[PDB]
Order: sequence, then C-alpha cells, then structure tokens
Amino acid sequence: VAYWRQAGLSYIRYSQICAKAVRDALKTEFKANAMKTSGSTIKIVKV
Amino acid sequence: ATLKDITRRLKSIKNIQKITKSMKMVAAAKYARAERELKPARVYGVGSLALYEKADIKTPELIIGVSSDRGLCGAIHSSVAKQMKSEAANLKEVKIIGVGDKIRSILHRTHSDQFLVTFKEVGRRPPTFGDASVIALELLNSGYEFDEGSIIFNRFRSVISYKTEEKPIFSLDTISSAESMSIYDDIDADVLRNYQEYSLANIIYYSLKESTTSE
Amino acid sequence: RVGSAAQTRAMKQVAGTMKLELAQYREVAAFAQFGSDLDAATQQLLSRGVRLTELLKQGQYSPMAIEEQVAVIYAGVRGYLDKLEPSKITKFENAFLSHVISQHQALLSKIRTDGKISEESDAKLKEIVTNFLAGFEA
Amino acid sequence: QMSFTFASPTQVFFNSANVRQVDVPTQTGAFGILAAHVPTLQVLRPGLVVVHAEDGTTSKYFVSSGSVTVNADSSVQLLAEEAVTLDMLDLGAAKANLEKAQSELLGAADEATRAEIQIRIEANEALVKAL
Repeated sequence: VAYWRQAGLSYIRYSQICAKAVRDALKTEFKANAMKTSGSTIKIVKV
Repeated sequence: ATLKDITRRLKSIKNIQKITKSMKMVAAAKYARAERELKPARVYGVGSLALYEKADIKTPELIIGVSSDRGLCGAIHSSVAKQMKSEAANLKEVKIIGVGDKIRSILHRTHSDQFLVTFKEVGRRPPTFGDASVIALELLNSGYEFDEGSIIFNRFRSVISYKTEEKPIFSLDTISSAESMSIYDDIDADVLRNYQEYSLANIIYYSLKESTTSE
Repeated sequence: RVGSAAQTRAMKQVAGTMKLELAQYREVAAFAQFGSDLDAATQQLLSRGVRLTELLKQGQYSPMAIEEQVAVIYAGVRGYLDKLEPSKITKFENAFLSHVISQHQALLSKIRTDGKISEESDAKLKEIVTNFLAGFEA
Repeated sequence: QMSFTFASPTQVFFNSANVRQVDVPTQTGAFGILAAHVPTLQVLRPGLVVVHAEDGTTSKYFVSSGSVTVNADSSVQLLAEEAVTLDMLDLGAAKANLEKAQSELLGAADEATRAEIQIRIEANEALVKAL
C-alpha cells in the first residue's frame, strides 16, 4: 500500500497532483499551453 | 398571403439566417481546434485500450452516455440516447450516468430512478483530462460496485459523418483478475487498482475528445 | 440629401462617428439576443450600439440647443457611458445636462461661439464628465 | 523490433516506433523494457523516461505519472498524464517548489491533507534529477 492510499486518496488523484507539479515547474514559453489543458469546466449533478 | 404577414415572416427569417450563419462559423472554429487536438487523443485513448483487445477480457455473473448541453447539432444527443435505451432494455442490474445536460433531459424521465450522477458545463469549453478525472473520481466515490459498464459516445469520421459507438468498462478490478491475465505476472493485486483507475480516466477522456469533435 | 452641407462644425465633430458606430451596431444588433459567445470585437459594437441608441431618445416639448446636444453626444461617443448601465443613460444625460446648463454655461457658450470643440473645451468636458460620472455611481 | 507508443492526453511522442529499449519510472523502481520482455502492467511515478533509439544518442523525457504496458506481442505503450522534455523545465522553480511543500507538511495534521502534500514533494523532488 502507498501513503496516499489508506489516506483515502486514489491514483487518478495522485496523477492529478503529479501532473500539476510538472506544470508549475515549466517556464513562460511553454506555460501558455498549461491553460489550453487542465480544465475544470465539468459540473456535478447529484440527486 | 398578406403583405403584413409576409413581412412578419421575412422579419423573423432574416434574423434566423443571421444568428444561424453566426453559429455556423463559431462551430467551424471550435471544430477546427477539436479536430486537431483529437489526433493525439486517439493515439492516447487507443493506447489505453491497448491491453484489453491485445488480450481478452469478458465477465462472470453502469451505462455512460456522453454528449453535451447544447442542442442544434443534428442528432448528436438523440443517437447516444437511442442506443442508451436499447442497452438498458436488453439488460443484470441497471445504473446510468449522463455527461452533458442533454442526456439527462432526453433518455431521462423514463429512467430517473435509474440515475447515479449527471454532468453539466460540457461542450462550451474544450474537454480536458481534468474533466475526465472528475467523472472517474465521481464514480469511484459512488456506492455502485459496477461489475461491468459501457461508454456510449459519438466517434468522429468526417465533417459530414459520425457513428455512435460503445466501449466496454471491464474496470471491475475483479474482472481484471481472470485467466487471460495470467500471462502478465508480477502484478500486485492492488497495483491493478491504480492501473484500472487510470485506464478508467483515459477511456472517459477519449470518448469526451471524440464527442466534441463530432458535436 | 442635403446632409452635412447643413450641419454645424460642432455637430459634425460628433455626429460623424456616431453615425458610423450606429450603422455598425445595426449590422450586428440582431445577434445580441442569441450572442451565446461573441468575440469582444463585436461585443464592443453592441455596447456602443445600445448606449448611443439611448442617447438618441427624447421627451417631447423640450427641444435642445445645438451645444447641449453635442455635449451629451460627446459623452457616449467618446466612450464615457460605455461602463454605465443602459437603464441609466436616460437619467445620466438628464442630470448631466442639468449640471452643465447650471454650472458650465461658459463652456457651452464657447462650444457655441467657437462653433466646434476646441482641444481645450475638449479637456474641460473630459473632467466635467469623469467627475460627474464618479459622482453618479456613488 | 518492438512497436513503442509513448504519449500524453495532449502530445504524442512515439507511435509504433521500432526502438531498441526504453527506461520507465514505476512505483516499484525503474523497469527497463527490452525488445523482448515478459508481459506486465505498471503504474508510473514522477521520474524520467529514456528512449534508446535505433541510432545511439538516446532521447530523454520527464513524466509526472500514468501507465506503461508490455503485451504478449512486442508492443509497448507508455501513457503519461503529462510528459515533457527536460528542454522545457526550469530547475530554479522546482527548488522553490520543493521548499514550500516541505513547509506546508510541517503545518499539516490532517492525514489526507498530508498525503496531498507528500505526493507534491515527491514530484517536485523528482524534478531535480535530470535538471
């Protein structure tokens, strides 16, 4: 087992964090594309 | 045929034509961008599917429909809905998810008491892996221990054609523990847990990236 | 048909760009009500469009002095009411014009006399409207 | 000859390319898939990908996470949520980032919160390696 698991976290969520980190570690010249991706539009409709 | 009425009709059709020509150009722009981002997505999504076709997966013994919120796109929604009702009928327990308000309004009423979740804010802005991860997460965090699921969406083919297709979601971490999977050894019972979760987001993403291009 | 051969230089100084943004709005106007996602280029002309249009409104029995008309037209044409609410332009003008007809009869007398909007009076109007507007949205 | 496919949701690097070898960062070490390796499945980890092309001087890449697959047939597919060449990474930033993370952790008691920080630390830390 990993630390993130058992802690309630799943792998997609890990990948999420990992992928974002790599982004924040880029340089404006490639930082633009960051927006043209990693969206968050989707909205939950739970009933 | 009254010069009054005739004029009334011309009035409303000249506007329609104007608003309708506008909507066309906006779309063709969204389409152009979508057609391109779709190149990589396929290779990526087809890659995710590269394991299961390259090696069997069945099931001993969740319908996901993807489209959008906006209409005026011919039969994008009606198609997935049509095939969505077809499955729910032919079938084993039934539970469903619709990404894009239109699905939640169409293959709906008849099957509300057959819903798990629904998604909004789909189609206006280009889909992301990020949106796919929300869909996947929302499911994993659901009490539905689905044994097998299918994902129904519109696979692009050209500006004048698309085809509503289905993709199996053997995400059952349980099913990925069959004979055919004996060929691949040195696999922790829980390394798969990560593997499946991931390939679940990849498949939702793929369908999503195909969908907006068709739409 | 007579056209500008009959407008004053003061008016022309303003009439001219107004005539033009309006014609431009008229091209796009119909889009407004379904403009689910128009670029800010045209979204701009819709805004100038509705404000300029509100400036052309007028009650009856109250004809204005050419100098009062250009002062008000200048206000939206120059962009000052662009951030103002369409619903308020009628109220703005009324009060704005009440103000300059009260306090500023020397600038209007200039505009009048000089027959046009000098670079000066131009600057004086800028301040008069940017301070009045501030007052206005308090 | 193995058909190697390496890509991210957005970019594709290799598509059925005949590469002699590839080095990938997994949760359990760094497996080196060879033209002929036994079938396997593995989840990625913030690290580095090395693609020994058909002609020497190999190409490098950085991966945040994802998956890798080796099938009965000599087909392999590497899929990273995000994969970039070192060519586009600022080392200076990473440092600044590993610092902050290790700081938040020192201020977190919430198990889940900590996990999210820990993971971040691991990623940013892994950034130092090829930079």
